[PDB]
Amino acid sequence: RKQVSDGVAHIHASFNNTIVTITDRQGNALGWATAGGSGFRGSRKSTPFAAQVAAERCADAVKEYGIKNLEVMVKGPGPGRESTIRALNAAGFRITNITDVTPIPHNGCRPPKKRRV
Amino acid sequence: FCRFTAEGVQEIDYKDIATLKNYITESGKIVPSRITGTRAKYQRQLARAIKRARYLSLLPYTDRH
Amino acid sequence: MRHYEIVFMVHPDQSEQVPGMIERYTAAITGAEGKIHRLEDWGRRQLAYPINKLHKAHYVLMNVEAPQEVIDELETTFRFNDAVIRSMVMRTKHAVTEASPMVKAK
Amino acid sequence: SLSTEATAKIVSEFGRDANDTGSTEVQVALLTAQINHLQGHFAEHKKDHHSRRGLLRMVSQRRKLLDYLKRKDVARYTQLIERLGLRR
Amino acid sequence: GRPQRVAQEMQKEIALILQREIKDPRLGMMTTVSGVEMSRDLAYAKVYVTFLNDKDEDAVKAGIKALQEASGFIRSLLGKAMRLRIVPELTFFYDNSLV
RNA sequence: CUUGAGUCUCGUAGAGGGGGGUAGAAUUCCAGGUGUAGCGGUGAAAUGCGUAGAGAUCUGGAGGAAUACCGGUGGCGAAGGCGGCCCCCUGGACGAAGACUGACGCUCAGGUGCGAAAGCGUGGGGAGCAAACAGGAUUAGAUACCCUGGUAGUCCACGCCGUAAACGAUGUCGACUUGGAGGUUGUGCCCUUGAGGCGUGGCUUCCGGAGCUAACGCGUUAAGUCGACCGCCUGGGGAGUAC
Ligand SMILES: [Mg+2]
Ligand SMILES: [Mg+2]
Ligand SMILES: [Mg+2]
Ligand SMILES: [Mg+2]
Ligand SMILES: [Mg+2]
Ligand SMILES: [Mg+2]
Ligand SMILES: [Mg+2]
Ligand SMILES: [Mg+2]
Ligand SMILES: [Mg+2]
Ligand SMILES: [Mg+2]
Ligand SMILES: [Mg+2]
Ligand SMILES: [Mg+2]
Ligand SMILES: [Mg+2]
Ligand SMILES: [Mg+2]
Ligand SMILES: [Mg+2]
Ligand SMILES: [Mg+2]
Ligand SMILES: [Mg+2]
Ligand SMILES: [Mg+2]
Ligand SMILES: [Mg+2]
Ligand SMILES: [Mg+2]
Ligand SMILES: [Mg+2]
Ligand SMILES: [Mg+2]
Repeated sequence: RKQVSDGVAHIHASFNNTIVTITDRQGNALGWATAGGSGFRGSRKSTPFAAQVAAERCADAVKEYGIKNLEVMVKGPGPGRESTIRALNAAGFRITNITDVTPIPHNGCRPPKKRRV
Repeated sequence: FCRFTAEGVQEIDYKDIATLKNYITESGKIVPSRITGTRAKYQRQLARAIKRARYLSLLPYTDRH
Repeated sequence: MRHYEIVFMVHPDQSEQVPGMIERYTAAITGAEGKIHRLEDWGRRQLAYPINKLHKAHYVLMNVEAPQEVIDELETTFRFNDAVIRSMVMRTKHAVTEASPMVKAK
Repeated sequence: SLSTEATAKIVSEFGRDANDTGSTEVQVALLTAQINHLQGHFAEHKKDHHSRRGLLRMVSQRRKLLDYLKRKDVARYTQLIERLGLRR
Repeated sequence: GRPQRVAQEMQKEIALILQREIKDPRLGMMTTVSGVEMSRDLAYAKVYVTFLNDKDEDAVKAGIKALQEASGFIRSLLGKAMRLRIVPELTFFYDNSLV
C-alpha cells in the first residue's frame, strides 16, 4: 500500500517449481506467486511458460506498492529463470542487475544418493 | 607470464592486498594458474597467502557480504 | 627462540586502549629475553566482512623473536581478552624489519 | 630431530676429533640420543605410527651398527655400550 | 531405464554441471537448458540449450560452438556424476523459445 | 682400500603423521520481522508439509559433519591412505660442496608391526546421509528400481577385527641397453640484468626403437639383457570347502 519504488525479486528456480517474490530492500516481502499456484501441475508445473505466468501474476499483486526498479537474485538452476526474467522485464520493470546467488557449500553436507534410473 | 619469477620474491606476503586482488575474481575465489600463467610454486604460495588474508578479513570469502 | 608474526584486531570501541596493550605485550616479550623486530599500528580499517556484526576493526602487527612459552601465554591472553576480536600467530624462518604495505600507503 | 648443538657436542665427545662424524661410535651415540628423545614424544602420541616407523628404523640400524662394532673389536664395543647404558 | 526418465535426470545433471563446473569465458549468459531428448537406446542425447544474450547469432553461435567443443568434458563429468551405463554422446541445439 | 651402505654440515619442496585451537560457506533446527495458500515430490501420482501461518524472505542463535575456489594428463607416504587456516611435537625424501666411517651390504621361512570399508565391545555425540524397517506408488509379480519418512551406522575416545578388483591384477635389491615430447622439484655456470641461454640431479606422465611376448602389449620407472634372495603355480568343478 506504501511506496518503496526500489525492490528486489527472489527467484527460487527449482527443478519442479519457480517461486518469484518481490521484497523490500531490507528483506521484508510484499507478495509472491508460484508456477504451481498459477494453475499448473505435473510437468507444466515446471515449464518456462508457467514460470513467466507466475512472474506476471506476482507482478500484478505488487503494482499497487508502486515499484519499477528491481534487482533480481536467482537460486536453483531450474528451467524457468530465463522465462521469469524476460517476463518481469516485459512487465514495465527496470532491472538494474541480475545475480546468481544459488547456495554453494564448501563441502558442507553429504548429498543424497544418486537415483538409479 | 610467470610474473613472480620476474619479481624473484621468496614468499608472497598476505599483507600485499594490492597484489593479491589481481588473483581473485569479483566473486572472491582464487584464479587458476592455467590462465594467469603463474608457476605452480607461486600458485601454492598465492593460495596460502589468500587464505590467510581471508582469515584476517583483509579479503572477502564470497561476494555475498 | 623462533621468529613470529603476530597480527591481531581490536574492537574499534577500544581504539585508544590499543597503545597500552601494545607496550604491555612488548614489555612481556622483551622481559622474557625476546627481541622485537617490527611493530606497526595499522589502526582502524574497514573489514571485508562482518565480525560479530561489526566493521572498522583496529589492526596491529608485531614481529617477534622469542621462545615458544612467551608466545603461548601471549596467545592465551589474546584468547581471554575480549577487546581483541581475532588474532593470528605465524612463524617465520628469518627476521623481517621492513615496511608493511599497510604503511607504505600512508 | 636433533638440534645442531646436540649433534656437535656428541660428535666432539664420542669422536676422535671435531670432524669425526662417521665413526661407528658417534653414529650409535646420535641414534641413541634421538631414540631417548623420541621416547618422550611417543609417550603421549602413542598412535603416531609413521613417526614410529622412522623410530623403529633408527633402532634397527643402531642394532646392526652395534653388531658390526662387536664383530670388529669387542673392547670398544663394550666400552661404548657401557658409556651409553645399552645392551641389557 | 525408460528414455524419458533418464532424460529428466540427465537434464538435471547437465544443468548442474553447466552452472557450476565451467570455465570457458565463451560460456555464461545464465545458460539454461530447456530439456534433453534421447533415443530408445541411451547411446545418444540431444540437449536444448537456451541462451539469454540478445539472440544475435554472433553469440549464440559461439555458445553452441563452445558447448560442442567441450562436449567431451561435459560427458566425463556426466559419466562420473549420474551413474548410468554408457555416457551418451551429447549434441547441443539452440532451443528457439521465441517464436 | 673406497667405488656399495651409512654419519655430519647448509638448504629446498611437500593433503607425510600425532595433538590442540580457529575461520568461512552450506544443510538442519529453534526464536523473531515481512508476507500468504500453497510447498514438497514424479515419467505421471499419492504418502508428507501448511491457516497453530508453512514454503519463500531478512535478522539472530544452537549444533554436527565436511573443507568450494586454489586443484593440476599436481604433491607426500612402505602400503592402506593424506585436502581450509594457525601453532606445538615428529618421520622420510632430495640437492650443492666438502669432511668422516671403512663392506658396516642385499634378501628373508618362522616372528613382529602397520593395514580402506563394513562389523564388534564400552562410553559419548548425532546436522546431513542412510542398510533394516514403515508407508506411497509402479508392476502379471516388486519382498526391487522411483517417492516420503527413517534406526543401526557414518563422527569422537579406548580396545577388537585383519579382510578388498588391498590393482600397475606386474615381489625386493643391483648393474647394463637407441630416442622424443611433457609435468614437478633442486642446482651450477654465463650473458647489460630481470628476461633469456648452456648444463646437471630427484620424482613423475605420455608416445615409441631394438629386444621381448600367444597376442594384446611392455619398452631406461621393461613385461628387454643379467645376478641375489623370497613368495607362489601345476586341467575345470568339487573348494579356498570339509576335518
Ligand atoms: Mg520433473
Ligand atoms: Mg637421519
Ligand atoms: Mg599435515
Ligand atoms: Mg542437537
Ligand atoms: Mg622434517
Ligand atoms: Mg681411512
Ligand atoms: Mg611372513
Ligand atoms: Mg569403520
Ligand atoms: Mg549387528
Ligand atoms: Mg561402535
Ligand atoms: Mg553407542
Ligand atoms: Mg532421507
Ligand atoms: Mg586376499
Ligand atoms: Mg586402492
Ligand atoms: Mg593379488
Ligand atoms: Mg630395478
Ligand atoms: Mg611418490
Ligand atoms: Mg609404450
Ligand atoms: Mg627386469
Ligand atoms: Mg609374461
Ligand atoms: Mg583339480
Ligand atoms: Mg574357511
